Amino acid sequence: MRHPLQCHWALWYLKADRSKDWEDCLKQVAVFDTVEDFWSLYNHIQAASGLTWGSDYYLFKEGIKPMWEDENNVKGGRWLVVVDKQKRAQLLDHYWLELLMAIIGEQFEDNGEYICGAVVNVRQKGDKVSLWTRDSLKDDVNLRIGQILKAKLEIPDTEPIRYEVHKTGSMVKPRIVIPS
Amino acid sequence: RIIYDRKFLMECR
Ligand SMILES: CN(C)c1nc(=O)c2c([nH]1)N([C@@H]1O[C@H](COP(=O)(O)OP(=O)(O)O)[C@@H](O)[C@H]1O)CN2C
Repeated sequence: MRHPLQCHWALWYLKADRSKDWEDCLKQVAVFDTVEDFWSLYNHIQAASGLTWGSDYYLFKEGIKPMWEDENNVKGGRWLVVVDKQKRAQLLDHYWLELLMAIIGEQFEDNGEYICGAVVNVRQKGDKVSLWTRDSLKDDVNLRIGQILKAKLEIPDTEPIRYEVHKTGSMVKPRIVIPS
Repeated sequence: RIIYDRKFLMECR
């Protein structure tokens, strides 16, 4: 018997391609709903740290497209974790895998309905691991999600994480920062 | 709810 997950999750991959449109580089890799199928995927796909500059992975609840425009994300936001260029060889894959296990294993308590999915952006200037939630104004819920994320990933206080609306005249401040 | 902690997810791998 495979161990069933609370819901179905889809893995997406975007390969950087200066030729074509952003939305056309986005491919859904697989959908899974058991722990065993999660691992069969994870074990055979390339490590985040191995990706070429401009590539991303997304892990989103089935039926949520990993875009700002999707109805599930339109009023939402993200906890953002920047990974120092210098420390990425030791933190990038660890951060990403811990976040995936925390989400599929439903580790966000009574707040799991607010989680849309996770994103890793692999970049030259520095990688980013993010957790997308469906409502940017649910401050209590968002703060709590952030505290658990920080804990799961063992992010120290010297490295703030921030919650921001999905990105006119003014640079938008983050809604929440930890440590505050 | 179905909940798996990291230790458990590991032993399945
Ligand atoms: C509907 N639509 C076009 C559209 N819809 C989208 O939902 C969407 C885009 N476009 N994205 C494109 O990637 C850049 C962000 O990259 P990044 O977040 O990796 O940040 P950097 O590349 O490090 O600046 C965005 O500037 C955008 O061009 C991203 N994205 C989510």
